[PDB]
Amino acid sequence: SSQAWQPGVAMPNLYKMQRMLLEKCDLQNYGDSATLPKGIMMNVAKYTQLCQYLNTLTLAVPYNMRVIHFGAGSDKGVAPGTAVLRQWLPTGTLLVDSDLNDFVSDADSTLIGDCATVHTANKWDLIISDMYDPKTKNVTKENDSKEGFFTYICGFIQQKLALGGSVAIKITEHSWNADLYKLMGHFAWWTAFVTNVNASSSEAFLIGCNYLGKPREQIDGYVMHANYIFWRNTNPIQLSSYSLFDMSKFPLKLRGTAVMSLKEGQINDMILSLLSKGRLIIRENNRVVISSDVLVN
Amino acid sequence: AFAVDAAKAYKDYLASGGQPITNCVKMLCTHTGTGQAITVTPEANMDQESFGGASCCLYCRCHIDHPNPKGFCDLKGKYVQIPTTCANDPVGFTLRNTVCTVCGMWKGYGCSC
Ligand SMILES: C[S@@+](CC[C@H](N)C(=O)[O-])C[C@H]1O[C@@H](n2cnc3c(N)ncnc32)[C@H](O)[C@@H]1O
Ligand SMILES: [Zn+2]
Repeated sequence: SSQAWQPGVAMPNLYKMQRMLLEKCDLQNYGDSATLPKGIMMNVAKYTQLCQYLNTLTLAVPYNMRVIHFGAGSDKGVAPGTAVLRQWLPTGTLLVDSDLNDFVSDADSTLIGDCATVHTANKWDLIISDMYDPKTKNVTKENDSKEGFFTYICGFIQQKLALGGSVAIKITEHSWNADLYKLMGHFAWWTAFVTNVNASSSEAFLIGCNYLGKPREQIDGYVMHANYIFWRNTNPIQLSSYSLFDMSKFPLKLRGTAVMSLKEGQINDMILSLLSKGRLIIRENNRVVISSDVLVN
Repeated sequence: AFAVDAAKAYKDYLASGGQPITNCVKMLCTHTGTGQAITVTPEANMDQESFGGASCCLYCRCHIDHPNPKGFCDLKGKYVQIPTTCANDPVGFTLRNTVCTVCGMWKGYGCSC
């Protein structure tokens, strides 16, 4: 029997513990395609499977949840992933959108420009990034840890993610960052999730579940990305869109997670344990204010 | 007195045989929903498709001001249900049709008042 009825496949724990050297990625199923339901675009399918997978973790879901979505624009000028996020998230969830280029979106607010121009006053409960630069897919250069928007994402997580909050960040064979992997060790749980509908690609979502302040595990990011490529190279994932046909349990369960503003070494071992089970968010609940920097001539 | 009439321009482009605005965002759902026209979450019944609202506003898609004093889009952030037989032109369908203000359904495609 199969993972073909799952939304996707998560990196098994034994692969996280290896010490592999980086290899070229060579997917057995490179040219396969799932058969999408009629008229459904790949990005809708892909975000739906990510959300179906997130439904199985211990996400903190407060009242007045705050979600920010980077890399939300598409080359068609609409935002299919944030339409899926808005469908998944409880009604009334505050959802902010951003992309390099102009696009039309269902978010409550949209910032256009380089993510490095984006500032927010407050902390967030859930950060989704689909940011990707296709020019990183070059097989004639050594595959090194990438900077660019990954430097911003790492800083944004460390400064603007509430304790207890969660993260899902798109990576690929060539689009990755060693510090992002090291940051996954500051969550109560982490994985690399491959959606079944796009399993012919080296794309995965790095998912960090329940942010703690501190390193829980020490993770070497260069080794961990090598472990990820090794996993993908030796475990063909069958392309599948089966999970897209059962949406009866899709919306994220509204759990009313408690929100508290603690400070400093008020973070008891009891507090950390509540964070780790998805039962606590630590941040303020002021107004949400955002802005982008505008450079003048 | 001058104002750009984007709705009329689109209606006439369609009558001339233009390819309707593409890439409206069709959602996955159970197709067991209330069937109402514009909703907070996808509500298509067995004879409807649900679309993300912003990707079906002419004004939104064309980067044109919305036609009312306080430029407000009643589609953005919502989901719009389109009969499957019209779902090749969701932008057109929402322009040319009206929501029953008591029923919630499209007049002519659901309101039974
Ligand atoms: C494949 S697309 C995302 C597709 C989109 N999420 C969807 O729902 O279909 C990758 C996006 O990342 C954005 N991006 C890449 N680098 C960026 C940067 N430094 N800052 C902001 N956005 C960036 C690109 O503009 C592009 O729209
Ligand atoms: Zn009626």
